[PDB]
Amino acid sequence: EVQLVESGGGLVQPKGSLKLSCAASGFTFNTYAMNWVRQAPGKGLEWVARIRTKTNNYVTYYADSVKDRFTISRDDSQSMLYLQMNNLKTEDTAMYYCVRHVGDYWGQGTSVTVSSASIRNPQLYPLKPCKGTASMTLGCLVKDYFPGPVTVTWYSDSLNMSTVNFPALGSELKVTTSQVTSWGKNFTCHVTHPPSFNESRTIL
Amino acid sequence: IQMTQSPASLSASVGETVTITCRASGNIHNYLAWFQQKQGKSPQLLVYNAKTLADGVPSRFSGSGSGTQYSLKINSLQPEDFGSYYCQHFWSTPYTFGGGTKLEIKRADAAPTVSIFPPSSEQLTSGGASVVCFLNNFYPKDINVKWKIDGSERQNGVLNSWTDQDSKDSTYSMSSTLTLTKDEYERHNSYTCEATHKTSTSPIVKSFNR
Repeated sequence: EVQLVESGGGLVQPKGSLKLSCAASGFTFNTYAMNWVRQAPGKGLEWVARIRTKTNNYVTYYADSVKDRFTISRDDSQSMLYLQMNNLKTEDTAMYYCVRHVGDYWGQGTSVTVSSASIRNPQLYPLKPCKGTASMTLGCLVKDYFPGPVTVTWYSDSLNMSTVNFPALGSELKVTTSQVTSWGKNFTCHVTHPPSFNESRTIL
Repeated sequence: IQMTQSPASLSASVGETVTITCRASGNIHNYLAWFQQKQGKSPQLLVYNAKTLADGVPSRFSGSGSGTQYSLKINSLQPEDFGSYYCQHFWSTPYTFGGGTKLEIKRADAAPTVSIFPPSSEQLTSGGASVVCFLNNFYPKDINVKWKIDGSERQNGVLNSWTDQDSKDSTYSMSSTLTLTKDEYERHNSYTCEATHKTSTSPIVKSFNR
């Protein structure tokens, strides 16, 4: 029942600004102490900020890494938590999760990339076996995509299906593939890049 | 107060009990919490206040410890407990996290299934060509994939990625892509995917332009 939606994250050039919103629902907002937590592209987690309740007069604690650069804030009226990031360094490139108290409930997270390069929307290619070598498998390819993450989901006519999403291999221009196992006539992979790339290609 | 966690990587089969320890810089007074984070998913709380379990967390996830050192014992390891585990304290600001522990579900070794997929025409018109080979349902994770073009090893440019262990089978899966220019694709007519683990003979899948 308790849900936490994070929004407003994406590509932000260094020495810039970005604002992150954690829209909460399913519990009393003004009674809990809200924290933020980030995680590097492949490294471990890290605590960034915390905001206490109105009874504690909105006490805020920041980590020494973003001490003077970040600014947390909350609005218990609309039940949303905000984190304002200023003077963004390249090291801050991470995925940010908003969490409640000691971590009872976490969010889906939103990816923030601090880079000087430009968003290159993905180039999705179909992958099918050569005719005459029909097999119980298929897949799609997502080449030259920056920045993460790519939302690749599969829609097929056969009820039973098996889909496996592979990790994105890249640091400057990423690439990811995704396989499907024919279990149980056509299929399509819907790729979705954060700067509005709602595109898909079908294989039959 | 910073936290150090041990071990960094553990591997035990289904049913064997494991014990991850987490040390601290000082006395955090039972303000620690354990999280399980599966790959590409949000973390989930396991144990809070050193030993108190959380709702929905099964009873096999016994927490333990006191003072400046804490531990986490998982008896009867289920195949759905793969992933990394973190320890965080809440005594003093800043609330430092832990290093992490990659828990691999050890399983009986299995040979891979190799399927090779030829480059699409749309990519060929774009000026490049990438051949993708999918290896699924294999254990262990360590595998040697060598791409051969007309009988010549071409490991110069390849992008390999490993999926997380399947929740039930505890099996790994991998994708290997060979990216080359269109001029190179027309020059050579034979392309093969070779994977070497378990049995020395390499499960291979080849293709030709025609």
